Amino acid sequence: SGISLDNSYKMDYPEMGLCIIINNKNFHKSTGMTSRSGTDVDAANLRETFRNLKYEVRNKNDLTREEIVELMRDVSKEDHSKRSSFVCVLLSHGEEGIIFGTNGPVDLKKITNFFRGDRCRSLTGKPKLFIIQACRGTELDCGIETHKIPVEADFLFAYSTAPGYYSWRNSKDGSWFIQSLCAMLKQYADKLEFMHILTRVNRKVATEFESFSFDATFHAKKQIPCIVSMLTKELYFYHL
Amino acid sequence: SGISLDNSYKMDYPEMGLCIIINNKNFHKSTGMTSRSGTDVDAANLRETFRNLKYEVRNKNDLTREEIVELMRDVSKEDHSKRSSFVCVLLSHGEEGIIFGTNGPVDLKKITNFFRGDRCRSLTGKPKLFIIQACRGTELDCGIETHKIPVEADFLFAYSTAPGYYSWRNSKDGSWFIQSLCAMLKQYADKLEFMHILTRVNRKVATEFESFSFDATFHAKKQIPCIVSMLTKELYFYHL
Amino acid sequence: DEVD
Amino acid sequence: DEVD
Repeated sequence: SGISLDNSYKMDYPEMGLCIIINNKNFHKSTGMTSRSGTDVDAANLRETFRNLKYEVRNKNDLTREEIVELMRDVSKEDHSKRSSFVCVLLSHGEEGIIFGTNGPVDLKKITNFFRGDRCRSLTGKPKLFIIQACRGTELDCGIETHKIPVEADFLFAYSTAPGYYSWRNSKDGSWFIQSLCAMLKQYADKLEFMHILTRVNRKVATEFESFSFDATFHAKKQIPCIVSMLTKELYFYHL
Repeated sequence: SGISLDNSYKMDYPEMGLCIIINNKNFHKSTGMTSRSGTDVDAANLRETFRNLKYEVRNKNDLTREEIVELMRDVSKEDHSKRSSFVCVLLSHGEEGIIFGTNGPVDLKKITNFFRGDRCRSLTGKPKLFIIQACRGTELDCGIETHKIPVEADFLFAYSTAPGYYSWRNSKDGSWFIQSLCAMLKQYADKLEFMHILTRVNRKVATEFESFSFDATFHAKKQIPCIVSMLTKELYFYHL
Repeated sequence: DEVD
Repeated sequence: DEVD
């Protein structure tokens, strides 16, 4: 045939793949962690957004750390041969490298390891996307007035906030990042490559949001999400 | 005039900006760190590559941790009003969040803080690129057979390797990442957006390189670079 | 507005 | 081949 190019992930398998959404709102009292008001808005938006991208969406609410681990183990052991990609959305409390089950923390590394090129072979060479609405620390942004492929390859982490920083959630509108992510997927998924979509998300979050708090420490703060790509190809959600 | 779009950084200022290259090859004996054979190949390639992108390139060799800090402080205090962007290339030993001066470590955070939106105002809203050839840990990849804008916004970190992992340098060809980065900038800088160039770099490194060592622990290993973007716009090195 |  |  004519000359071929290898710049873009094959996204025309029979299925787009799984979108696993882990929505942690209510935490065991013993943990001392607050309820995450507004997260259901996020979970609902995410479900609809990925539904229209033709992902097989599975929502799971209020999972323990043990339940998160076993869910990810089990999902990694499914046959993904007929699926183009894998998406996992985590919505919870967190710290750098860590997300919280209802009863305690899970290392992000433990979660993603199940999907390593060598440990989940039906996803080898396919984009594995991890979208994470969770704190990565306690810093606040004051803003300023204007043999073959690596086992860690083909992962993308779309973090809601910069390393070390709090991430902002609005109890009525949902989180800044998830709001903006869904809006930009809705508007551009049939147009832009995914990194270019994620860049629009960065700018929306950075420009359009600023915290209001009665507490001076947490008032007038800003947020910039953080795209971390080990993808080896461009990712378009559409095909021919 | 006609309708306008705000999707791409303005790269048609009188100057592209500085490209600061810090090439650390020889380390104080007391540190116990090895010489980084091949790094001069990297420094030379980087100089030429960024020279053709019209960056004002400044190469500095074998800087102490004190010298790195004062250089970055001073560069951040220059007037960048007429410059489109800022680039800093770090070539050294490292660990997660850390790079080495000849006589000891510097926190990466200390270095980038000088260029925060609120601390370097002539670069506010302009892309600040940090390209880093250095280890981020000691893991090896065995591979598998096939008020206004956030102060942390508008930064891009192009890491040579994944979080926690060693980064590979060839004593004769130079580092895998810098080799591939220069090649892809040479070939695509007049064509692709920067993230799309960095993705080609990921794939080149991931597919075309594998370590050879007499030591089984370090033999047959692979590497995937790590793009970390807080950019808010697309970045093309060319303009109208 | 709250933090996660 | 060496590590950094």
